[PDB]
Amino acid sequence: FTFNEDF
Amino acid sequence: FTFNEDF
Amino acid sequence: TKQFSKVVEDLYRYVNAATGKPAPMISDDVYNIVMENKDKLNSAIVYDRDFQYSYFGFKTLERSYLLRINGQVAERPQHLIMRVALGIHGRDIEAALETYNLMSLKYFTHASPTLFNAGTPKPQMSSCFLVAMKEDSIEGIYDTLKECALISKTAGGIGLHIHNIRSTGSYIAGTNGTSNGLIPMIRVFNNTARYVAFALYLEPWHADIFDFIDIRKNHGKEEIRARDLFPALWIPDLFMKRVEENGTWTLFSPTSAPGLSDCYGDEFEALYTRYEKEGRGKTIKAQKLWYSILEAQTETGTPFVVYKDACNRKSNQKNLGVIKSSNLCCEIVEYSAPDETAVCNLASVALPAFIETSEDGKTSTYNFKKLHEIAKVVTRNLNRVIDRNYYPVEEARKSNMRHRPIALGVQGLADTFMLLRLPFDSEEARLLNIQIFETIYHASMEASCELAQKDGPYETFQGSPASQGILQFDMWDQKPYGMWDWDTLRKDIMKHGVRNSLTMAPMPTASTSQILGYNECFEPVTSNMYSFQVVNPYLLRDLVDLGIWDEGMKQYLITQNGSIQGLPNVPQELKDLYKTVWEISQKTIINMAADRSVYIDQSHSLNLFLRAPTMGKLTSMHFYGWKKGLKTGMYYLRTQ
Amino acid sequence: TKQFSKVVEDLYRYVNAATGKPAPMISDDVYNIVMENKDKLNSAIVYDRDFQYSYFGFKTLERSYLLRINGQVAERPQHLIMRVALGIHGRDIEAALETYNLMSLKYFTHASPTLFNAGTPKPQMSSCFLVAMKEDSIEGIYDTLKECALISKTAGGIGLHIHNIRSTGSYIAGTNGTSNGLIPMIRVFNNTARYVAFALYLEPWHADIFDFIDIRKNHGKEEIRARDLFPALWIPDLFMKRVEENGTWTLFSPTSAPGLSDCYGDEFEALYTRYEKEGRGKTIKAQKLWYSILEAQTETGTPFVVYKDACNRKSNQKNLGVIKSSNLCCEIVEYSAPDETAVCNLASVALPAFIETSEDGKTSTYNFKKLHEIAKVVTRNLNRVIDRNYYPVEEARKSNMRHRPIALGVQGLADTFMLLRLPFDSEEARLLNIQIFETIYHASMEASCELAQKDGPYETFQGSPASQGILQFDMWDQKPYGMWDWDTLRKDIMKHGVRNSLTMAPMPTASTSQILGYNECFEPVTSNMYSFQVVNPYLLRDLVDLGIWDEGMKQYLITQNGSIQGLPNVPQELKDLYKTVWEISQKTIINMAADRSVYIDQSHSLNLFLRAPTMGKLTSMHFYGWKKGLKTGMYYLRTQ
Ligand SMILES: Cc1cn([C@H]2C[C@H](O)[C@@H](COP(=O)(O)OP(=O)(O)OP(=O)(O)O)O2)c(=O)[nH]c1=O
Ligand SMILES: Cc1cn([C@H]2C[C@H](O)[C@@H](COP(=O)(O)OP(=O)(O)OP(=O)(O)O)O2)c(=O)[nH]c1=O
Ligand SMILES: [Mg+2]
Ligand SMILES: [Mg+2]
Repeated sequence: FTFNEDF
Repeated sequence: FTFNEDF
Repeated sequence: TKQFSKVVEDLYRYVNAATGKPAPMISDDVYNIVMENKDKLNSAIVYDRDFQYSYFGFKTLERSYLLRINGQVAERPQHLIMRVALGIHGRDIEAALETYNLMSLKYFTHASPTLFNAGTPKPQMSSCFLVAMKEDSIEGIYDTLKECALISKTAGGIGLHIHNIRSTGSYIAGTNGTSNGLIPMIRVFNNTARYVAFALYLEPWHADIFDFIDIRKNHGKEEIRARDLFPALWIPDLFMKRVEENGTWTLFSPTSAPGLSDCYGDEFEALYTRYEKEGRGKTIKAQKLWYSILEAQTETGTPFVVYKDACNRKSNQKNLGVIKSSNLCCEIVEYSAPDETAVCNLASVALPAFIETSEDGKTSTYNFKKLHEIAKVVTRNLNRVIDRNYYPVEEARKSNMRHRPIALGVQGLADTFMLLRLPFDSEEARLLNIQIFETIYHASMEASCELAQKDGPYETFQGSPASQGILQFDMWDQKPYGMWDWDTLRKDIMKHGVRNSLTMAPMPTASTSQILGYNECFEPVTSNMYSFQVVNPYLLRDLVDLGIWDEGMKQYLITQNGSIQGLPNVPQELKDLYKTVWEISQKTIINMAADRSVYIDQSHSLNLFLRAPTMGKLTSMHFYGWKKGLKTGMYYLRTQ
Repeated sequence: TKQFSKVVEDLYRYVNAATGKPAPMISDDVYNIVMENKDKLNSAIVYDRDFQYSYFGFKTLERSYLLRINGQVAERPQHLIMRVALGIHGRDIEAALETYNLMSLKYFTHASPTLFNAGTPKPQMSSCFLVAMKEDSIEGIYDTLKECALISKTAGGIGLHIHNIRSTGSYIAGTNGTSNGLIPMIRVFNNTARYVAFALYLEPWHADIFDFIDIRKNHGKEEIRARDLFPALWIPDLFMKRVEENGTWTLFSPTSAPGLSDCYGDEFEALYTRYEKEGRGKTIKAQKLWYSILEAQTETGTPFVVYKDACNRKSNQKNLGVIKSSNLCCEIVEYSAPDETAVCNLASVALPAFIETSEDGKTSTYNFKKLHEIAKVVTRNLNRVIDRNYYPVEEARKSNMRHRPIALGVQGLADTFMLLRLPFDSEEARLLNIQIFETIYHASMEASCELAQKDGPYETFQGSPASQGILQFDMWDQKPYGMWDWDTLRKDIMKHGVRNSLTMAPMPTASTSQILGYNECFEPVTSNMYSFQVVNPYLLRDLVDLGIWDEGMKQYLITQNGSIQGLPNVPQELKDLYKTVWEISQKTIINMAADRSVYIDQSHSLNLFLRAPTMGKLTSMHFYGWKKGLKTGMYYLRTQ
């Protein structure tokens, strides 16, 4: 799981 | 309706 | 373990290993009793009586009745029986020991909940409850719901009457909305039953009646059904009249026509009639509803039919107020109110235990004196149960303590007739039926009078029919068959009272008759073949005494509905004697039910069986029971 | 009728013709007030203000808000408003008349239930209730159920927390059986909701959590669903940590790990941690549950996400005990207990009513002084509502009277930004957002302090953060933006108290924003086209001022999601200004929510919008709000 992204 | 029969 | 006191030790010290909580299987009370009397108790048990059962009868105890440790049976049958005996009698060791012997020898037994729960820490020994809907409000509905939820934590059936809830479309103050009526509210109780059986009682003048009687229909019109609960009709005589004479019937919301369920007979007729003329409801043809009833019964076996006026006019509890339902199985006729939930205190006498073969030859007789005696013992047991019982709700404690009603039943009637070589439909079966129910009524009322002398009459005795010398058969305007001295009994009752408001209610015995190896209650045999492979043992012996039993018989008897009519190597006396219930006229069944009913305090569960059902046969079968003065016109319709 | 006092006459004397019951639409109280003041009241009304609405806005009042006689509208909008004004203020005619003017001019409004019910005989003016599950027992569950049924007779939402009900398989004393867990019990409440919305609150360490979060899944695995109710997670920080660091999470039954929902922050962490080491529960990978959460949200929009520790650490109601849920819409953060059911007392300030175009040209300014003023009026209204409200259950009366919490909200934020020509995502929109919420907080707390001087502080004021000078932004460790004098306010508060435990909770405005013709609450526009056929009026005027609007535009704007990016005859300043909510970074949405939240007493309903959703975007969007210190991480996930 990826915490730190473009949303 | 029929009241008085062979049952 | 072969030692009662030791299995009591184990059951009492049981600890739930998964959780570390001590989980005692025996009450402090009953444990202290066993220990202080361990030698007398332990050496009273006759372990030889464990083999005095059948295979499927022992397996019923093993599968569901005998207490278990780590899913392993911890009680032998004699232990269970001695536990029940002590659970009932407590400190009265000699009473306990008698019940032990009489139960172990199989003269009588107690209802399932007694057998499960007697002598345990929450000893809920009663079969069922009759709940009043508390009030036509969210408050009342949800208080009633809570109570039914509380009752279902320790199980046993519920009969609930809802004549007072306003029907679909009815006005509600402070809202644009109208009531959803009964069905939606029934679905709330259904769901609670599922979360934590239910019988529902309604008078046929209620405006949601058409939907109510189809509660169990298969074809699922979505959220208008509720399969799980049983509808039962609470039928006023006026209804049956109107159907017979082909006139009209008016549907009311109890808020537009209040009080209908709070009167009966002529006072109902007057009040119903006035409401009809004030145009308070919706008129239809009586026979339209009638038609819909019989369609529902033909298809589902329900609704049950219990005659309101017969129940109330012929109840010794009539000084209490108006009785508004029966119970799950249609034998209990006991008063209920928002604060009084009627309780069923049940036990069955084993009728075949009294057959005696005396002075050589084929001659067997029936010991009515020993029957009278055992019925006296059970009456006393049942009174002990009132007092030592754990009540799940206060309404139920208040009811039982105040009026102390009892319900003695029977099992093995058919067995009795067959062992004595009497066809169910014979003049001799008809007389024995009358005599048995007479002695059981006489004995229970005699024992109850003895009790009233010791401890006083029940609180509501004064002003009751029994206190004015009116006994049950009197209310049927009959003279008792007269095997027992009624004059002397009636005299003692008026002088001393009885301890019990009510005494008799032959019920469905079900699993307590499977254990003792007898046919259900007062019914005939549904088949001469049950389940595996077991033929009627009385039939089986007769076919072996003609040497005709083999495999070219077991096939036949299977693929033939367990019937023996139309077997060529079989004597006529046998055919007569082993008629299936499909083969006995239902007129004879209703006649015999009418005979015993003069001796029945409450009612009895009359299952009816129609081979080739038509709307005309069913109508006739209903009106026949109704003109016979039956309280319970019909429990289930079994068919096909 | 064109006369307020006359329509009050008609509504008061209304009789239900079908039944003959007098069915008054007005309270005795408010009727006596109208009559004793009929001239002042009647001539205060400006009927010209009925045309100060829109078509779809007037039709919302007409369809559902204005009182009706025989299904015929009986109130004009000015009558409804004057009724609400009097319903709120009673005898305080000058307060009533002010509310009349300010509401009729559209500076603010009141929540739906106020508009329906103000000045009627059962004046239930509050939006929602936060119910505690009373106890882990049939008794407690059925007492709670009754209460929820009572609350639903007069409607308004329910937030219910169930952290204390033991999970599937849990042991029950006196029975062979184990608990069914939560889902079956949820189905009981669902059914009651159907019979008479519901949000359900749970901590993610509860052993039935996986089933709980799928409550709304489409693929119907029979009786394990309950579509009707909304699941909301009450998430402890430890949960989010464990997910982030990819470690373990332990599932407990509250009976094997008691007290978890009665502490928060470090005390929770310590107690949770000790329970995990005592092997009291079942360990899995934190990310397994996380994964299941986001699947449920992606598919159903639920469960909602509200951060337990943020809510409790930053609540002025922390002296009461631990707050165990929010409400239906995820803005209320108020304490509840078995005997205290928290109430939502809601009203919204219309933000665009304060835009002023002053000293010629294109220059419009924002009147913060008039905003401060109107927020003061609404705060006082809301206090009047606490006292004059009809409480459906006693738990709710006890809660509201004891802590007096209030919830001021807003509507037309997006409208405000667009009229002032500010892109939602601009530095100027970011500053105006901060300033508005600062003035509304300052004004509500100032008015509430005034009230405390008149009538005393609320009963639980002492020992509260506010009484120690700790105001909301202090608990976020920030300095207030400083348009208003906080030193003087804080000084007066510590000296005099406040009348209200809480003041702010920007909510879903929904149908009260449709009437005034503004966009829902603090959200941007979901489309520049709603419904028929209505384009964003601010957009519409700009396309008409470029002369490009026609039918070769109405088509486009329809089959294009109401978006204007990628239209060639459209200036860049317009595209920036009319971004759809799908077109605004959700990072900007969360940043702006974090800005205003330092001024929010309670929480606010943060709907989130993901265009091309992935498990990674959603995870990031969650952790972003969580590290921002948000109380409500997410109301609904809207998608696609
Ligand atoms: C509130 C409500 C009541 N009912 C039913 C339940 C009861 O049978 C009946 C009465 O509800 P009550 O709770 O008694 O409503 P009330 O106090 O307003 O009574 P009244 O109309 O006399 O003023 O209506 C519904 O079917 N749905 C509902 O939503
Ligand atoms: C009786 C019953 C309880 N329950 C649930 C409801 C509650 O969450 C929980 C406890 O029920 P309780 O009514 O508290 O049962 P109890 O008094 O015997 O409690 P205990 O086990 O501690 O002695 O079990 C069911 O799920 N199904 C049931 O049939
Ligand atoms: Mg009422
Ligand atoms: Mg308990």
